[PDB]
Amino acid sequence: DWRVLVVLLPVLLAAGWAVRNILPYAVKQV
Amino acid sequence: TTGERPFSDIITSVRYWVIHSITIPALFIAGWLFVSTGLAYDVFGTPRPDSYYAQEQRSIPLVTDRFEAKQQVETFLEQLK
Amino acid sequence: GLPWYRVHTVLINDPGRLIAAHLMHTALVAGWAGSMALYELATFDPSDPVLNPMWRQ
Amino acid sequence: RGWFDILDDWLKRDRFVFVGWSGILLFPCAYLALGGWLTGTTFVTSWYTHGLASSYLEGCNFLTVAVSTPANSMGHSLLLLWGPEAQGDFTRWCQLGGLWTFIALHGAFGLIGFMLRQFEIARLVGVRPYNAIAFSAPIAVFVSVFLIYPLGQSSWFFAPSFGVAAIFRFLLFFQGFHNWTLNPFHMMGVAGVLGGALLCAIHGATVENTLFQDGEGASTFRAFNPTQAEETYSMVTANRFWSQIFGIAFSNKRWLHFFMLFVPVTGLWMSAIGVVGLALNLRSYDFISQEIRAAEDPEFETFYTKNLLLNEGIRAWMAPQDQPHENFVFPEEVLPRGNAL
Amino acid sequence: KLPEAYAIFDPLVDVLPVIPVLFLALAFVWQAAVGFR
Amino acid sequence: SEGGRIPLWIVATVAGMGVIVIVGLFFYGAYAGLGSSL
Amino acid sequence: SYPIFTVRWVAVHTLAVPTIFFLGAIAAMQFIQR
Amino acid sequence: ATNRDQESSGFAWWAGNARLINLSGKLLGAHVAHAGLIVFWAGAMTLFELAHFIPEKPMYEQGLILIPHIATLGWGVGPGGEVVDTFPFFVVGVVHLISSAVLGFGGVYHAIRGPETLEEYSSFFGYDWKDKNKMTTILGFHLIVLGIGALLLVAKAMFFGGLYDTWAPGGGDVRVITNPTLDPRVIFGYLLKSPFGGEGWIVSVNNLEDVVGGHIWIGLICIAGGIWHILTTPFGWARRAFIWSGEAYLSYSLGALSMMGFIATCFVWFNNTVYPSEFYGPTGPEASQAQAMTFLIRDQKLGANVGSAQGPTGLGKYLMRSPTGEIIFGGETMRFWDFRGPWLEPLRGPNGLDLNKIKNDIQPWQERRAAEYMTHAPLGSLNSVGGVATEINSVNFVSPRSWLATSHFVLAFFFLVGHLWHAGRARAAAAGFEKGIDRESEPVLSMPSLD
Amino acid sequence: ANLWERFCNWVTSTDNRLYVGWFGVIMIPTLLAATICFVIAFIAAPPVDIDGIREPVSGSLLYGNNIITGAVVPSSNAIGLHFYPIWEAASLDEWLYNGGPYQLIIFHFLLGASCYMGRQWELSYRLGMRPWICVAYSAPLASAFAVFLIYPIGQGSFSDGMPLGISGTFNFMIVFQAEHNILMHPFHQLGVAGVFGGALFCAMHGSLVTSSLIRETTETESANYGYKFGQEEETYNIVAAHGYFGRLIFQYASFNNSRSLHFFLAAWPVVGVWFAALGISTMAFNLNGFNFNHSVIDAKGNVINTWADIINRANLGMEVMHERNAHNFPLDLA
Ligand code: CLA
Ligand code: CLA
Ligand code: CLA
Ligand code: CLA
Ligand code: CLA
Ligand SMILES: CC1=C(/C=C/C(C)=C/C=C/C(C)=C/C=C/C=C(C)/C=C/C=C(C)/C=C/C2=C(C)CCCC2(C)C)C(C)(C)CCC1
Ligand SMILES: CC1=C(/C=C/C(C)=C/C=C/C(C)=C/C=C/C=C(C)/C=C/C=C(C)/C=C/C2=C(C)CCCC2(C)C)C(C)(C)CCC1
Ligand SMILES: CC1=C(/C=C/C(C)=C/C=C/C(C)=C/C=C/C=C(C)/C=C/C=C(C)/C=C/C2=C(C)CCCC2(C)C)C(C)(C)CCC1
Ligand SMILES: CC1=C(/C=C/C(C)=C/C=C/C(C)=C/C=C/C=C(C)/C=C/C=C(C)/C=C/C2=C(C)CCCC2(C)C)C(C)(C)CCC1
Ligand code: OEX
Ligand SMILES: [Ca+2]
Ligand SMILES: [Ca+2]
Ligand SMILES: [Cl-]
Ligand SMILES: [Cl-]
Ligand SMILES: [Fe+2]
Ligand SMILES: [Mg+2]
Repeated sequence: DWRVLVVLLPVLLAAGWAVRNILPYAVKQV
Repeated sequence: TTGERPFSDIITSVRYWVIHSITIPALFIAGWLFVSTGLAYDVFGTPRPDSYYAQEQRSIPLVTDRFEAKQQVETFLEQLK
Repeated sequence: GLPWYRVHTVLINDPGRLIAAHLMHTALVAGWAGSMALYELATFDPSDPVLNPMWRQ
Repeated sequence: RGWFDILDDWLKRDRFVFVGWSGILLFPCAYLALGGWLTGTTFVTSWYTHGLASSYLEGCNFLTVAVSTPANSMGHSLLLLWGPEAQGDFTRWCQLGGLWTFIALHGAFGLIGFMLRQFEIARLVGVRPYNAIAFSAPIAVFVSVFLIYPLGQSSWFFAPSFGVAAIFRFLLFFQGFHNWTLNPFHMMGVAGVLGGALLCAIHGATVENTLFQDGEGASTFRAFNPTQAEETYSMVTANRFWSQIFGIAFSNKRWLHFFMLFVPVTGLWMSAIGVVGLALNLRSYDFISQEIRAAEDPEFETFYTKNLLLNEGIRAWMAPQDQPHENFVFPEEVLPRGNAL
Repeated sequence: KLPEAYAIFDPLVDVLPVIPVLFLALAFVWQAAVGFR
Repeated sequence: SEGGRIPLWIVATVAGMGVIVIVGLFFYGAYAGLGSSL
Repeated sequence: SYPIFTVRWVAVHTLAVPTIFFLGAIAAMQFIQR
Repeated sequence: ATNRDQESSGFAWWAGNARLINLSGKLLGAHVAHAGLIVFWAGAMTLFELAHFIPEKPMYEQGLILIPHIATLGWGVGPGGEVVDTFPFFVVGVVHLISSAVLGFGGVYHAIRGPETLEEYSSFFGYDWKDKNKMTTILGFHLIVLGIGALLLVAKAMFFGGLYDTWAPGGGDVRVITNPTLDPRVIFGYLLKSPFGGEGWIVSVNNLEDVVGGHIWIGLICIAGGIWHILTTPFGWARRAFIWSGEAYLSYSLGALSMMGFIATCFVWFNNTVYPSEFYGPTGPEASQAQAMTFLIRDQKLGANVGSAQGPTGLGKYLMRSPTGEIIFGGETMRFWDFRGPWLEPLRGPNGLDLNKIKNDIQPWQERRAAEYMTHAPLGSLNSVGGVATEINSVNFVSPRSWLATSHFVLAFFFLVGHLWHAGRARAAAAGFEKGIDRESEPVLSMPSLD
Repeated sequence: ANLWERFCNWVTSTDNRLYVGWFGVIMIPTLLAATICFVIAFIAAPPVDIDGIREPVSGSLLYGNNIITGAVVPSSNAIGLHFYPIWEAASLDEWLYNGGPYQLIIFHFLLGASCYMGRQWELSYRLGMRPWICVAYSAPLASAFAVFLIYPIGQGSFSDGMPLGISGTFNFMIVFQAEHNILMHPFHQLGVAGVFGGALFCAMHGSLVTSSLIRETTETESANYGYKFGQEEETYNIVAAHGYFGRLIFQYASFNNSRSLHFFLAAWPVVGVWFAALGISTMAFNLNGFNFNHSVIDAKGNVINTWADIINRANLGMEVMHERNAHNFPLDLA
């Protein structure tokens, strides 16, 4: 189903973005 | 205090807004598309404005059997041609 | 003194008297059962189980 | 200090949101009941259970959205997603009203979890568990209205549906069909809730208006210290004031606050008992003497008989759309109506 | 309708009556800026 | 980045205006399309 | 000095994420026509 | 920044305006600026109404409350209240809007740039709340101003076009008032009427002569009183009876405004003279009556004898008696037999509704009017769905009478609440315990026990 | 001291078992009159023609009522908003047939209660208290005014005011739902949040304070004996109660300020009930609850019912049945 990818692409791009930005502090914490 | 950072700190931090000025709109748009693509209708089984009745029918497709309810709803749906 | 809603707490550390009060409760319940059966017997009409069974009465 | 006690250690950490052992039940169930309700009222219909639109997706607003009860044909089915009705189909499940039982059940276990939370936290902090105890009234109301009441009736259909308008309809149905306002247990509930509101109001107002001057501020909130030993308002002045105003007054603070617990809690419990009655149609519907008199005497009229005429109208005019499984067809000529209207 | 010449300002005119309410809201923004001292 | 950079009063104002915008949109929707009775 | 991914963080996001998505959805719904 | 935090002022931010109490310049600013807000809403709301205005629909089908006020003064309307020229509306709106800029300007100036206190600046504009003389002087000024206003209404009515008169012979129309009622018997007679049914106190005024004459009386009385308070200072009994402080005065005015609000509610709900039904739509009584009239007309056209038709209760179906015998409309509208309106009065004789007049004299315009008023009763939903609460969506209508009545009841109420609040506080503060009870001097502790 | 001075001193005396005061001067006779007339009427009043259609409704005990069905019945629809004192009737028999007791009672009561509020101000002043208890009392009073005076004025008859009785009260609520859809009115909704909320917070406050009472007693005695009237020390640990509640929700959702807290306890139910009263008072002028009847429509134009439409059906039942002989024309316009 293409609409699930179309709709949940914004979500996964948000999560990817924030993972990218918070990665060093997350590694430092873990 | 209980150890967590103050919210006053977080929501006034530049970083918070760099992240969330992406993440918040991204979500909003995801929900938007969830409706506009029509996906919502099909996920929750909700009638579109043209799928409540067939063209000349005026009888509500009320579920009347407990165990073959599913087949009832499927039949009600097929009845929209 | 003990508030009215606490008078029975005196049984908490008196097993004998607690047993006595439970005996009295059980007596009252048995007495209820007997009495109730007697009343029902003094009022029950056994002449028609078809259209006047016990649950109608 | 094995795994159990380490786990206990972590569950009871003094963090921003306390978790506790009770959190394990509480948070998933509360979250799923709230999520269920938001999901349903945003996206899910009631076409196939009630012949009603019930979501934002369909054009309803905040007042008219609801997660509606299942079709009467469902009976008292748990209506589990994996059950014999939905058979794992999420969409069909939504269409059959699975969300109702989802929300009711997760909600009930959530209320359990929350009261357990009240116990757990009270035990950790070292206070008496009167808050939990007080919360038993919300529990009685929820269980009697959402669980016992429909379990007495034909099906979950006649449970309240989760929504504003839907609840309003529940009220009106209980008037028309049960004459619920005539019920002395409801009446005690009303006394408990209104007396509760009164006590809330009068106690707050009294404390605020018998305050000691403890600061120089004309805005007098800062003149209080959470650690201070002294009463912040004068119980003696308060006592004389109400004694002279109303005739009687509180003189014991502990009694005052216990009473404040007792009135609304008791009220809600009585209301609960009444609803348990209504589950079996065990109504306080009529006064038999009233009916004998009025049936023999066509000039005898009271507000009691007036309200029953209102009920009769409610029943006849709402039943066919409100109870679609019954397939009521009431021809115009049989509808009860006054002159002209 | 307004005289034809002022037709251009029709959207502006639709918004003006709500402007007083804005002042109330402004009082709060202002207070937030001085920390509700 | 450091906390306190963006003033809390601006954040509150912007957030508030956003709330007013979205509820504004919903009330607009009471008169348009679905639920409008038209 | 401060942690980022706490219990509080979780709770907050389990509520906040679905909320913004839902408001996007409802926003969209305002332009649906029969 | 004098007095702009709680530590210095005593008042928290949410009671912030109480920091203005003895800062006369800034307080002047708040007041002039507020006046600016009011004038602003008047002008803007007027232009908004005018933009949304279709002259061939009744005003009351279009959610208008200010244009009706302008029309009542005779501006912009002709016979029957037909809109003949919108330009006066435009003028009224524009000029209010322009004026609000001036007022807002002075307001903002005095508020955040001008002298914070005025007493060191001008002994004339400065004032002490405790200064009974100056207080009565300012009161005096403003009484003269008010009197002048009332006289402006008189002047409009008598020398500059006149007013709209729904009772004008031949049909409603703008009419010049040439013989205002000056007899104090009539004018204050109104003041001594019961507020109850069939009486209606001052709300009962039903002719423009009494209105103009009333406003003449009020103008003179206000200018007189104003001068009087300029030239005098309160008497002994007055001094002993009142609390003399800013908050006390505010409380008095709040009580008064509450009172006026309730009065205005009843006025717009019952009176159809200064609120012509042509502009505001029918009153409730009016519309209920109108229904009775409508069906009397229908059924009589069908051949019914409405004088002798007996209803189910035994009361007449169309016509019955009032408790004092007058012939009145039947059904529930029996409660509304005190209603009077230009479309019904031609059917009224000395004993009430006249059966001969009803049989022979009902004009088509009367039928029309009754149908209109019956079908525009002031019933409707919060989302402006017209009709009884069970009506289906279709008619977008809530009567201006409802809007005005409900709004002003709310405001009158909250203003009564405000009067209790500020009155009680003024008493306590003047007596010195508004901040609470002195622990070392608790008065009850010095009192003999009740028992 | 002269006689009037003495009299004033007694009237305003802080030492009377029950405070009289100047509001009391008006309060005592009016409330006595309303009380006495109410009791006698409730026991022994004949049937009343409430709707002015010669269809007398029986309210009193002696005429076939019990506590639940009984009422003092509102005055006749024929009277409308006319002032109907005893001396306007030809006889007491007429007075009674037309429901004079009702007007006497609600006028005397409304005056009396307004004075009760004023008297709360007055005593607060005499005792050196802050003055706003009466403002709290303004809310139930306003409600009383709404259902006894304002709604009748709006609707043009005291025959539509609330009946003085239990079942009559229910009659009033049902007809009100039918004609105003009050349930769908946001002010009634705020009123409900006011009383549900007040109940909630009453139980919450009561339970928190009780839960944190300081130990001063043995298990064989009431914990209440641990408090002594007038003691200067607070009788409960507010830090403990705050620790509890704060942890129950989260810290900043709890009150650490007792003054702030009690102010909330006053303001929530008072404001809510204020809106309930304003609801009745504005529905008095037929500005009704939200009407979403037939608001959802499918692509052809078929009506798709919502819960609002079912509410509307119920309202219809009430509408067509209420006062079944009083309407001759198709629209119920008051
Ligand atoms: C009609 C509503 C109204 C008005 C006219 C006022 C007026 C005032 N308030 Mg009050 N206040 C209000 C509502 C109002 N307030 C509300 C709703 C709250 C709760 C949020 C408060 C809480 C409050 C507190 C806590 C305090 C005041 C204070 C003041 C005074 C000084 C303000 C100042 O100098 O700040 C300076 C503000 C600025 C420098 C920003 C600019 C403000 C201007 C007026 C904006 C102009 C906008 C306008 C469109 C310009 C048009 C110009 C055009 C004509 C050319 C002033 C007289 C203060 C006081 O009493 O001091 C003695 C004070 O301490 N207010
Ligand atoms: C002429 C009218 C008038 C005037 C000049 C005053 C003046 C004053 N009042 Mg009073 N008051 C009034 C009417 C008035 N009041 C009314 C009608 C009520 C009944 C509600 C009150 C109840 C009241 C209380 C309980 C208190 C005061 C207080 C005060 C003082 C501080 C006010 C302040 O700074 O608030 C700042 C302004 C705000 C905090 C904003 C209020 C927000 C309101 C409730 C919102 C209303 C909603 C709006 C109408 C519609 C929604 C709009 C929204 C969607 C944007 C000041 C002297 C305080 C005092 O005692 O001083 C000694 C105080 O504690 N007043
Ligand atoms: C409405 C109440 C009001 C009051 C009591 C004051 C009082 C004052 N003003 Mg302020 N001011 C106001 C409104 C007010 N003003 C308005 C609306 C504006 C915008 C124009 C200003 C702009 C303003 C400025 C720029 C200054 C003042 C100054 C002053 C002070 C000197 C006054 C003087 O000597 O003038 C002398 C009086 C005259 C020369 C005659 C005035 C003729 C009037 C305007 C004709 C119209 C009369 C009629 C009744 C108006 C009806 C208006 C109504 C329909 C709304 C004095 C304390 C001065 C000050 O504070 O110095 C530190 C100063 O510099 N005012
Ligand atoms: C803005 C309007 C206003 C205000 C606030 C004042 C204020 C004042 N006036 Mg003034 N006055 C005014 C306009 C005003 N006046 C006008 C227009 C005139 C010309 C008629 C006067 C003629 C006047 C005179 C001759 C006197 C005053 C006096 C006073 C002072 C005491 C009055 C008092 O105690 O009233 C309270 C009222 C009473 C105590 C009267 C009896 C109380 C009963 C119960 C009133 C019941 C009325 C009822 C509720 C209303 C319903 C309607 C009714 C018609 C049936 C006070 C400062 C006195 C003073 O001290 O002068 C220096 C004084 O001797 N005034
Ligand atoms: C005198 C007061 C008043 C009255 C009777 C009216 C009446 C009307 N207005 Mg107007 N208007 C007003 C003031 C008033 N307005 C104000 C202050 C503004 C600026 C916001 C406007 C701007 C305006 C516009 C832009 C429009 C109208 C329109 C209308 C019409 C439709 C009303 C409607 O649907 O409302 C809907 C009802 C509500 C929104 C409910 C409001 C409930 C309030 C908020 C409760 C407040 C309670 C209390 C004050 C709070 C105190 C708190 C407490 C603790 C103390 C109606 C004739 C419309 C029209 O048809 O014009 C032709 C239209 O388009 N008005
Ligand atoms: C001694 C002796 C003897 C004898 C004995 C006897 C004789 C006994 C009896 C007994 C009895 C005879 C008992 C009874 C009992 C009863 C009861 C115990 C009851 C109770 C009741 C109740 C509790 C109820 C309640 C209620 C009511 C009232 C109303 C409704 C609700 C209810 C149900 C709750 C002999 C010889 C044998 C031998 C030995 C010796
Ligand atoms: C069911 C289910 C589930 C779950 C899900 C979930 C969990 C969800 C969630 C969801 C969510 C979580 C959602 C949310 C949403 C939100 C929203 C939608 C909001 C809105 C808001 C608003 C609208 C606001 C309003 C307001 C108010 C309230 C007040 C103030 C003002 C205002 C107006 C702003 C699962 C999968 C397990 C399984 C299946 C079933
Ligand atoms: C003090 C204060 C305050 C307040 C303020 C105020 C309240 C102000 C006001 C102000 C004002 C009150 C202003 C006004 C303005 C106005 C204007 C600026 C206007 C202009 C106009 C125009 C420009 C017009 C135009 C036109 C024409 C001419 C024609 C027609 C059309 C049109 C419209 C286009 C606050 C609270 C913030 C806070 C701080 C303190
Ligand atoms: C315009 C007009 C008119 C007329 C009007 C008039 C002429 C009016 C007058 C009015 C008046 C002439 C008013 C008066 C008022 C008064 C008052 C409102 C009073 C108040 C008082 C007080 C408030 C006091 C109190 C007190 C007491 C009682 C005791 C001691 C303490 C004190 C002082 C606090 C008419 C209708 C013809 C027509 C229409 C138009
Ligand atoms: O009177 Mn008692 O209820 Ca107020 O609507 Mn109309 O009228 Mn009767 O009908 Mn519905
Ligand atoms: Ca289409
Ligand atoms: Ca003077
Ligand atoms: Cl009728
Ligand atoms: Cl009825
Ligand atoms: Fe307390
Ligand atoms: Mg829409």
